[PDB]
Amino acid sequence: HMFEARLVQGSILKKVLEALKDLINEACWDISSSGVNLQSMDSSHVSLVQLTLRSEGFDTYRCDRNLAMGVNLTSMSKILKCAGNEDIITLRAEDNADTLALVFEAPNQEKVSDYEMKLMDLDVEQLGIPEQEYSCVVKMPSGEFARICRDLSHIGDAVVISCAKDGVKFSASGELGNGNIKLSQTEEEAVTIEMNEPVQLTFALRYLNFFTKATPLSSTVTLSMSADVPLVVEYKIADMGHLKYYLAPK
Amino acid sequence: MFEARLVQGSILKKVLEALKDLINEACWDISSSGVNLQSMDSSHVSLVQLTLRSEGFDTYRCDRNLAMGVNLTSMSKILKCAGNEDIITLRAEDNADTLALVFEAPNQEKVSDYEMKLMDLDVEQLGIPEQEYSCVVKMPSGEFARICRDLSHIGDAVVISCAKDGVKFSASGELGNGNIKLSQTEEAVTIEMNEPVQLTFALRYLNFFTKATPLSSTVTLSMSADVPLVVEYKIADMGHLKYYLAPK
Amino acid sequence: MFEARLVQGSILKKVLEALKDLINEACWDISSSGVNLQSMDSSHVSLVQLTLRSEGFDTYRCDRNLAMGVNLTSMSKILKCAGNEDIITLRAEDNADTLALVFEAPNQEKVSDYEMKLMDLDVEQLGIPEQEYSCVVKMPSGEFARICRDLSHIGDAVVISCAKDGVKFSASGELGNGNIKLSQTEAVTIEMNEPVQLTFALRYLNFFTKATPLSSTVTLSMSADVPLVVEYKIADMGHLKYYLAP
DNA sequence: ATACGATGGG
DNA sequence: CCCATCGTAT
Repeated sequence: HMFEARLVQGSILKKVLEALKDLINEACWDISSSGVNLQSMDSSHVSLVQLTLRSEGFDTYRCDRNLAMGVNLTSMSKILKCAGNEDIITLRAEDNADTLALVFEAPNQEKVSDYEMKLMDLDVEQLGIPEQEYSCVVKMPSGEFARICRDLSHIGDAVVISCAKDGVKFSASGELGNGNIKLSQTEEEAVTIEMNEPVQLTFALRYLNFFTKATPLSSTVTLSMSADVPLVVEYKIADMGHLKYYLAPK
Repeated sequence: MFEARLVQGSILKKVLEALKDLINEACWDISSSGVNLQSMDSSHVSLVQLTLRSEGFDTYRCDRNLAMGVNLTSMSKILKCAGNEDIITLRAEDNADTLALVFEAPNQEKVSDYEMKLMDLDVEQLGIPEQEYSCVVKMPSGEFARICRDLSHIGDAVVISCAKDGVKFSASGELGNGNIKLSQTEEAVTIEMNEPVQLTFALRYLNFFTKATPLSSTVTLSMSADVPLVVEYKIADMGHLKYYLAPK
Repeated sequence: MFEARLVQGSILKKVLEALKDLINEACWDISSSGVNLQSMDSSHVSLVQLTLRSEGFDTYRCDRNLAMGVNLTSMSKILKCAGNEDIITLRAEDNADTLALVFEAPNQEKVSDYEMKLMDLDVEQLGIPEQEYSCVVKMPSGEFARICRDLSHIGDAVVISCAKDGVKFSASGELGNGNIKLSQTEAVTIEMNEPVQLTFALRYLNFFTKATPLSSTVTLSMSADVPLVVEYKIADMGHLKYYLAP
């Protein structure tokens, strides 16, 4: 018995690994019928990323037994750089032994590449992210959000996000002076705030600017905040699932 | 208060890109006629002079003349947080030692506000009189930038020789000797010459000057014996940027 | 004097990009038939052979044969001062040690003139005589460049295996094993008399693929116990061949 | 941290 | 064929 998943849009998988490799190097892929789930904290335990790819998003998905694949994300991103952006990527793992096979098929079907990747024995054991609801939920174009985080990183190392019914404000402050970006509430080009209470948290731009490498996956990003609680930045992945990143304040 | 609104914020970004490599600190001389800036490079080899007329701005209010001392490095960094289509507004209030930059998104949902510490600085030069020059070459700026880049791969100095018909640029080094000869033709070369001239300049400086290239599709070289070269970039309905380089 | 005018100067810029990484010094063999150049890499693993026929030039005059010794690094730097649409003219006078390059702008206002110091260097890489090979693979050059780049991320050597239907490229290292299998098919063409399996160093193949801009195809010719020939044809002038020993 | 060249995309 | 972005090299 074996795991095998075929993905006609191989570029999603290349984008997902770009969005993770800077933050994590090693992660356990939790493969099952429901699909692929991945959850890891950054080397420093400051942030946690959680990937969901549903079975239905794949063109073909067979999972005979659940597996816990430990994968070096650096290696896998390297192996994915040998996939053309228009290739059909297929992942295959046989329930015994320790190797993931990647197969990149050329649309023409004259070139077929076949990589075998050494898995890791990494003993993940990771917590439960429950459903939860937050004081302010900002929804905004991801490129705007990326740009905001890049700009303010030129002023300071920390950004102070302040949210109110009408608008969210991002601020940084350093040797050059102070910056202050104030978004107001407005195929995905407008800002939307759903807020129950107001909130003002401060985060490190270094981490937010890792999160924004997910930007190619999604035209929108969702920020959820509540006091003394990690920020959730979420990128929906087409009709497959999501990528969330949690960052603790201060 | 001083306040100037500029709908084409990308000019101001470009102006600061063209200066920051050459100067780090400069006193903006703000008045009703407009903004003037004039300053030598760190080594006093070259002098740059910026003119932005009041009428080039979309709004310009100058209650009292000021001398704003601004760190160009800091201001360029702050301008990198402006989108190329943003409306930039500069605002400085009598008394305060802080320049406000405000970048407004065309959509008008995102508005950025930066506040920049000013420096205490005085309007560091007067000079650069009106004169008429022996040879005035007018040429596509990208051609001129390319010429200065190419010859910098041969030598450290370029010898510019001008005659009625044409100007010639030459350099010489370890690899050999290069020689670009332009003939008289914002896509063509034009020479207005009263006398001929042959001056030698350092390419290191000319290659700073060419960072102004984005401001203008043409550049004007004015030359006369024993006198600094003027390289001028006219700015889209606002004014100019001139750089003076002494021969050698 | 020697004098050759080339309306498509970008070929000569490309030819020097394709050689400078592999060789730094080479003797240009100028003659009536045209320009020939032949030289081994610094470590004598590989030999490159350039052919530019007299008929490919827009003008070609060679009064007597010369052996111009040229620093390819210097000449590439000088060629970087040529616009991609310029007319390049090479001129050498029999008893001078200087090559003149002249770049004319299509407009003909901008004319650049460079003079380049020649070197006094011998000439013999012994070349390779023409032969017929067991497997000849013909394929898009950018595919071949990509293949060589990809597998260089897995291993340092590639094992090229050819059969009537298809060729396979394989590499193997710390990350694991890769394996690209092309089938005969813009398109891949195999002419094979016998099957062939040789192993080459990717370090070298990846220098060879700097010729890629010269040609939309590349030809690999192989036979046992004999160097691989990778050939790039040059637009109506000739070719660039690189031989790598297994 | 900054400035230039080379590359890929439009 | 030009530009902008990345990567490098100072």
